[PDB]
Amino acid sequence: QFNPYGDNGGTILGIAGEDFAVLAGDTRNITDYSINSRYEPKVFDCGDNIVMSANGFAADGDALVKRFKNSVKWYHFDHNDKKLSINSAARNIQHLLYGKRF
Amino acid sequence: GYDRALSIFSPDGHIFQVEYALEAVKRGTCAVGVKGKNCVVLGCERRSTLKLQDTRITPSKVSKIDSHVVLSFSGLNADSRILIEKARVEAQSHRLTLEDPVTVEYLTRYVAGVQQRYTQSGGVRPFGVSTLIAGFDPRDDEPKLYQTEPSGIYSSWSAQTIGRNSKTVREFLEKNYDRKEPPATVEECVKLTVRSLLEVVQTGAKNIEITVVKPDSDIVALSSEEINQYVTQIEQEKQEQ
Amino acid sequence: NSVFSPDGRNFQVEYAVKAVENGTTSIGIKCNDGVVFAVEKLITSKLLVPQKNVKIQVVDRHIGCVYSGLIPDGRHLVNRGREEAASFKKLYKTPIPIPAFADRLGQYVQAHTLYNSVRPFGVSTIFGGVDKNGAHLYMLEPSGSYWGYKGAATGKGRQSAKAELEKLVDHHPEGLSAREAVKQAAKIIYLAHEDNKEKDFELEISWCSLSETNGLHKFVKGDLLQEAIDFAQKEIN
Amino acid sequence: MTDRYSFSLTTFSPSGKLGQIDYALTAVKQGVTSLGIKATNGVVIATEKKSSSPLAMSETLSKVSLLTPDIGAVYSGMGPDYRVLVDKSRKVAHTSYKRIYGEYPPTKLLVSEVAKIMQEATQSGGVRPFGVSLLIAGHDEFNGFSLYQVDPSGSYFPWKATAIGKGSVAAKTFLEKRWNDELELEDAIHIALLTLKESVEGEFNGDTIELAIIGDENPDLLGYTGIPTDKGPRFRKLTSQEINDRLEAL
Amino acid sequence: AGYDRHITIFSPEGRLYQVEYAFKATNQTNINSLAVRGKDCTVVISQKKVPDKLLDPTTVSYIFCISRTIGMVVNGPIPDARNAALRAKAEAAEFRYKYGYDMPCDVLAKRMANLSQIYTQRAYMRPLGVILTFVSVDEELGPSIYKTDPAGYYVGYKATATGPKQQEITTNLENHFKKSKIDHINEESWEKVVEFAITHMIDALGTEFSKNDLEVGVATKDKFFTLSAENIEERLVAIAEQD
Amino acid sequence: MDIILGIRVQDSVILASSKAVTRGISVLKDSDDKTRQLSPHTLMSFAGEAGDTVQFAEYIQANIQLYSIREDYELSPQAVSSFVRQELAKSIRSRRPYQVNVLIGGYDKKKNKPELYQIDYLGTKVELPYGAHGYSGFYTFSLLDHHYRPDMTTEEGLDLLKLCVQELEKRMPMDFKGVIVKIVDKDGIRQVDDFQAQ
Amino acid sequence: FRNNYDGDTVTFSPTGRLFQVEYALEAIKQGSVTVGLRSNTHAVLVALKRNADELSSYQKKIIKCDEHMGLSLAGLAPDARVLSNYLRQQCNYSSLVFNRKLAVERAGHLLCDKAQKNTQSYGGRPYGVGLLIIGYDKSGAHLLEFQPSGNVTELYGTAIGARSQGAKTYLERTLDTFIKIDGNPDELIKAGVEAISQSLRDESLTVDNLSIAIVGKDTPFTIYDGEAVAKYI
Amino acid sequence: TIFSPEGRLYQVEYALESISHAGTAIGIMASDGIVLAAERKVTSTLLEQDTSTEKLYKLNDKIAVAVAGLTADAEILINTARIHAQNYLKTYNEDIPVEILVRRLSDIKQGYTQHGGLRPFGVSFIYAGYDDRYGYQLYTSNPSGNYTGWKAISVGANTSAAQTLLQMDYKDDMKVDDAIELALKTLSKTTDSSALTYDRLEFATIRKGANDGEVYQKIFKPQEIKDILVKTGIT
Amino acid sequence: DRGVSTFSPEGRLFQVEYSLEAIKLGSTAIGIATKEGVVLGVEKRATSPLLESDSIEKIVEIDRHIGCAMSGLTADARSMIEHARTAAVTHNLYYDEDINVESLTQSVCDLALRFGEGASGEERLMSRPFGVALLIAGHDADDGYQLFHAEPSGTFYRYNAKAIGSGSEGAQAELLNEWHSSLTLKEAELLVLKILKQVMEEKLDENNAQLSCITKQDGFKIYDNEKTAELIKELKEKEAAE
Repeated sequence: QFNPYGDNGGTILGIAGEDFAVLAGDTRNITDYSINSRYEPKVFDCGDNIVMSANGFAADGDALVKRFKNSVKWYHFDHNDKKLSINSAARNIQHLLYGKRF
Repeated sequence: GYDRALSIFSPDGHIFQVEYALEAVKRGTCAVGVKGKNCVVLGCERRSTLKLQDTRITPSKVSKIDSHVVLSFSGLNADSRILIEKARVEAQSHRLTLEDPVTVEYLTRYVAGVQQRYTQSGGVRPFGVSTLIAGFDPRDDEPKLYQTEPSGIYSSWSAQTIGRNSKTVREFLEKNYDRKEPPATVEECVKLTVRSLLEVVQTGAKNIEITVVKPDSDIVALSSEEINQYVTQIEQEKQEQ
Repeated sequence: NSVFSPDGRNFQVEYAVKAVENGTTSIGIKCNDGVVFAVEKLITSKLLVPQKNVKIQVVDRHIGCVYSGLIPDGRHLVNRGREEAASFKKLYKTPIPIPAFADRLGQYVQAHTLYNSVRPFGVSTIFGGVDKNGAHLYMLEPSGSYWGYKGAATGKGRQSAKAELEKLVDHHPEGLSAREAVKQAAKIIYLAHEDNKEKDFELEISWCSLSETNGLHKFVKGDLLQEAIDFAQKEIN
Repeated sequence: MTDRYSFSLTTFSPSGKLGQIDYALTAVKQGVTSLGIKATNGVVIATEKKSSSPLAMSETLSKVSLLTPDIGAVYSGMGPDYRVLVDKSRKVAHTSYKRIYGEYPPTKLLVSEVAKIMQEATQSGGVRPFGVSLLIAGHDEFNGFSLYQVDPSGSYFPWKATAIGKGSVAAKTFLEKRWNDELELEDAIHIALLTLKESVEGEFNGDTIELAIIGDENPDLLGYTGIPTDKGPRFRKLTSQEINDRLEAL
Repeated sequence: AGYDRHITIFSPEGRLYQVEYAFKATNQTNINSLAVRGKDCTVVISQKKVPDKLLDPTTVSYIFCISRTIGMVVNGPIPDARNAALRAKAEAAEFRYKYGYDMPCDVLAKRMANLSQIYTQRAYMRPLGVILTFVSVDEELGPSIYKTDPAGYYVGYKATATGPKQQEITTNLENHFKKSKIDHINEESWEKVVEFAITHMIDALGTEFSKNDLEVGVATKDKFFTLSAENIEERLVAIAEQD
Repeated sequence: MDIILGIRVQDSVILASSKAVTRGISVLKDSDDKTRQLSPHTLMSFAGEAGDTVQFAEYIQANIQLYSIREDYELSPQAVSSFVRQELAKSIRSRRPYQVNVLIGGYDKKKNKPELYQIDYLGTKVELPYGAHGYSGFYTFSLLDHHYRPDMTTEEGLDLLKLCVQELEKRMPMDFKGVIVKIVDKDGIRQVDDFQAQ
Repeated sequence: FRNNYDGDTVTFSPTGRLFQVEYALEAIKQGSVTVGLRSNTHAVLVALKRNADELSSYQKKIIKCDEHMGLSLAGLAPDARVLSNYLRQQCNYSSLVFNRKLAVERAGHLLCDKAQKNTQSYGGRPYGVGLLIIGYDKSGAHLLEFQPSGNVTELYGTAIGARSQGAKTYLERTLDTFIKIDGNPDELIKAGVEAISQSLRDESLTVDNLSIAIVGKDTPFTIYDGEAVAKYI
Repeated sequence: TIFSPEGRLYQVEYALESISHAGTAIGIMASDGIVLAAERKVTSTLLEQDTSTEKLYKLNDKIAVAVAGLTADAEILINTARIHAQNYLKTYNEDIPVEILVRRLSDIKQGYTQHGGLRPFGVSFIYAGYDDRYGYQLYTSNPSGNYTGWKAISVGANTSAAQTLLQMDYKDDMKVDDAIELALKTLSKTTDSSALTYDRLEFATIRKGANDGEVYQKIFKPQEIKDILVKTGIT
Repeated sequence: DRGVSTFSPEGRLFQVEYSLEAIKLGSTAIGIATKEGVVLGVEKRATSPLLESDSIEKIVEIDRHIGCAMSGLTADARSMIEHARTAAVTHNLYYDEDINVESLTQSVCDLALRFGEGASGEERLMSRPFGVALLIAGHDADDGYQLFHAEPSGTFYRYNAKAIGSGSEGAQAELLNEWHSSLTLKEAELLVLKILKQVMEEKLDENNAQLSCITKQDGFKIYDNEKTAELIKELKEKEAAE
């Protein structure tokens, strides 16, 4: 049967400091025992001083990052260019994910 | 389907269909509501096109919505059924999800909501019905009386009347209802209700009917004879030069 | 619209025609291996970017469309035309024959004279191209009616343009060349501007020729446009 | 695209009339006269085959139609309306009855179903009433023979004998004089042929007259043998030849 | 602005003005047509008038090939004509797919008539301003002519005519059959049936025809085809050397 | 497994319902009331699937209550049970059927009879002198076959149940934490709220 | 002759005119003035905002549509909100699906086709708003004028709203000056501000009065209000 | 379905107006039964009276209606009322109470009065029925969706003359036989014909069926009307 | 007399213009925005002495930071209030923060657009425009204290001060003179009461006039009668010495 999922490897790491935060990841993308790319970045600047990484199934990761970037864009349109705070992003992301609970 | 707009504005800013609905209300038989100290009383009349009727089976004007709230109306009888049915369903649905019977105010807001909605929907006309809704909130003893009209507006009244010649009876009640000293008893409250009805109806023959609502789902209708005891004791009493 | 008047005619369609008669003049010329389309573009203001308000539209890769009347109505029609062309290609693999394309617009336009809830189209549309067996030129009226033409004109200067075309047809029984019809279209557009000349105009020409464009719709730019504008200027002095 | 008249085109006027239904009845008045006569062992429906030019083939026009093997119809008013009512009536005899009960409907019920279709055109949005009046002649095991009239309103009523259309007033009278509850079929055919002679202006022969009977079962009109418990249809269209033979002895 | 003049609802006298105007519309093209039946064929003739010199004459037609066996000629404006043509083609193909044999000429006429009947009864649809003449050699009925109009009416014909001069052409044909005593052109070649059809068109209209003033469709067993100008010229030549 | 018993005596109907509610390895409640009042003279008891059980009961209750107020009249036990049956019968063939078994006990004021109806989740209805749902029936049916008499008093009916409960407390594997008992008669519904430590 | 022929958009007049569309066009005539103009490197919108009271806001007339596009309105503000929102979605569709910024010219075509549907549908109304669309894309700077009739034209500069004729006059004459203001944003804005002046009996455009927008070669569509426009008064 | 400046429903008033021309129907309620009587609109000698029905319809076994107005409009409402009774019976295994079926029919009518843009039904009904909550019941419903209960009532043509006569001769303690007689009397005087013949009449009773403790519906045969017309001195 | 959303030759929507006439017939509502808060005040206007005056809800809470006064056909405002509350609560759900006042107003103005007999949109479920104007007042971190007028046209305007209702022309002129950028909340309260006293067709008491305000620190509070009556006492006194 058709399996809609894959695993592209891939590890990400977030550390928060007093007046800064870092989000890091490896740049390797894999399938089973093969290397697809040695430099495929998966940590993204999404605007509003937010960085994001969705690790695991790369196709799903990309779809999610795309939609959050669009979410940020429409937040600006709908809310008078307001800066999307990190907590507000977090919540908005819960909803993105939970929309696909099934 | 059909959704041609019927309720629309005129150049002076009036919605004529809503307006003519009020005309149908002022066309219907009278209804009066007066709240006492520990009660609320509703009162109606009946017309005279014919009088070979069977009154065991003909719909009374006071309707039970839930065991603790009643609704009376002036206007088109047919329209009123549709509001009564909907109100009754909502009352059950409120118990089912809130685990509490409706407050009188909530039920009113619902019925007024339904009426309002029929003022701004394609291919429907407003209800030619205005209602008085009265009772007591669950586990509460302060009396409640409200009125809705075809526009969807609602509000609470110490006393109020609707329908034909309600102009007259509101005149009476405005002189005779003292905010300070509500009609303190069940008895003296039915008194004011019959008086206010008298000058509109004629005889209290097969026309004047009364309903009393007390706290905790206590609602009783009167008999022709118990009404007559107020008819007799007011006509002869308040006649002296 | 779904209303016949007592003479058998359709008064809403009749009025649509008035909107068309009121529009810019546009023409079509069939030639021995293709078609040529041309149109008058009124210069409302010096502020119009020249060449940058294109009126002629392509359908698929081989059909040209130009129209007079309510421009938005024309654009609506071409959009429908393009779905009609894709639907045909998708199912039948071959690109759509011009006669077939004519009936597709014909039927759609005609549909808008059937119901009282819609208005007819405020355009007459001239269109055509090269298909598997030859060049075809068509004109379609707001009523849905269309026919094949040797030459066609619609708009404010349609009478003077129709007269010019009649001259060409009668004086060229052996057929005209693609190169020639381009210049003649330029002449004819200049000679329909006479009946619309309170404003200045920009000339726009396209063509579809088996030898000159490989049977694909293409715009007449640069040298060949300038050569035509010259030929037209010459035969007015 | 889409329907934009979702309101009734037949409405009550101040006097209480439904205008569009009346106007449909006026349309029926101009219609070519048709009639039905009920015998003790049959029913006859008949009308005139008004030709327009003798180049037209009158046989190709069915004015008298079979609805079921035992039921038939004829009309006055608008031919095209009748034709679509016939097709709906046949289909509904199947969808509402045969596919449920494995037998054809009795006459009153099919008549009821036609009436329903006509009534709905009296009340649905975006339509005019049907401009026909029908005479429906049928037989069923539990009701025997019957004749019904259905009008644009959807009203229907049973008749012993009647006529509708152009010469209806005159012919209803002619029948009143001639109808008794003891008539054999051949007698009703004869009376129908007589009544129809008053209407027609031009030629009066078997090619200008359409006439059908509901009588006995015709086994030879069945198409198959070997199931003794159906003896065929009771509906028969009289042939051009058969009409003429009853005309020479008229 | 009386509603019974704009939508298909009855007038006080039980009339449908839109249908009446739809009929008026059928003569708009100022074209007469006629159809006749031979022994083993059916012929349709219609005037062909190309006023505008800018038109391509080969695209100006009012005759339609509906199926392999059925042909149609329309009296009325071309947009309505084509609408009805596209639909009949659709219905004829659908019939064959569903039922396993070719839609008979009369059944298509009936179906088209019912469709028109609907526009007669429903308010949002205008009738089509056309009269459709259907012709074939039916596999059961032989040479056939069936004709429909904007009222939803349809009937079979021995012969027929349609257009501004409908009445003259009809009585002309009526007269031929009255004398010949039969209901068809007793002629084994279709070429002679065409020649007959053109001849009576000439006599009834009081006009001579060149090859570009006519349009001919012939229906033979299992084909309907239209004639080119040249096959028409050869018919016009033959009538000249006799009449 | 969930004990739902019903016994119809001469002047009344008696319902006994277990008090335990058990998810998995834990008894979460020892005092659950597996019953809804449908009208002053009609009581319904229910067991079955965790969620559906109370939602169905309450949905039935709201409908009967609605009907009551609309007609100022109390439907008969027979009419109530037919409604309940039809609801279950529709349910069984829908996308996700209610998995709820019920006993309906009422007193019919018009006929002056007590009435007991057994209905399973499939919508199988039957009137019975005594009834049970689930495993409990495999014991009580034969016990009542013996000791039951049609003309018993309410007090005798309560002794018959004491026997039924005792037997179930002896031979059923699970601790159902006693029963709540309710009597439906001509007066209505009351709770014999002292049956466990009796 | 002008009587029963202006009921809806689904009706032509005997002259061939669609009156409802003309009346929609009219809502523009009585709208506050706005100006557009472009060189080869930038495009500029200058909108004079209109207040209901001295105590009120001058209501916003410039809406951003993408990083490279936006527009100014005159007429019904809500209609400008519907259309610009549609434009936002279209621009956004071009980005997600194709990784391609939407061509200003295509945005014009899209607006045209949307407006057109409302000139042909029953129980609908034409849009009652004019729009000026500036953009910077792969073929440079662009100004478009949208009319609720569906008509869209590309221009070097223009003006719409009340007394726009004076501003459009001045721009017709200033042509060869402003078209040459390349790589110099502030002289283009100034040329636009100077243009909007020839349309003021009014007063002397003030701080709350004025709204400016610019897009260009290395400048995402940005709006300036109040404080930041003062240096242009 | 729209209001007038005065607050009346145009189409409803005109529907009632329509009904005022229809053949008269009468309902009379007795201690031991109900009588339904209806007059057919100007008929003919050839009109089949045998296999005929048009004014009296059986709804279930305990309920019948008398019709004033458009026959075909009425058959629509009769059939859905027949269905409503059957849904009720299937749901509850008890026959539908008379009032409840009447309220439902009246609610459908009311619908065409408030929404949809379709014309109201041109029908008034007299309901005769029995149930074990109220016994014998007589109801009236008209196009406005209004319903009321009656000891005796008339619908259709000449209800004014009809109502005067019933109000005159009706008394609470009547038996069904007197009610039958009163029904014919009233119709005799209100008719627009020379006299009242049997073929112009429809007749039905809902009785306690002599001996059984059960309820019977009788739709009088042509012969039975002819009989009941003789002993009451009308021949 | 042809359609709902139809244009006049002047280019105005007939039904929208007539809805505004309905609002002119409504009871007066007045909002004043300061830097210590926004004050909303209304005229109750009972149609009879027997009407229980405090059952008149013409100032409503939308969220803790947003409030709303109405004028015109007040029954029409029920679904707008409902929509506003949902918008604000929903926003908090999706974003874990407070909706901006402007955004909330814009959302309500979108609701206002959805009129028309099956009008070509996506879809318009509403047969007419609303017959009620709203004054929307609130605070947010970004643009501070704010006041908005939302007409049934779908248009909304931001105001320092605004009056809607029958006395609006008189009240607006008065607001123009009295309003400056330093009005304190206590002053604003007095001004609303004063301007209401001028334009009320009774004598302004604590039963036929209602005050409310929104402060950042305490949210949206409706003033109870005793607190109003004090300010009314105190206005009469303040306007005696002058």
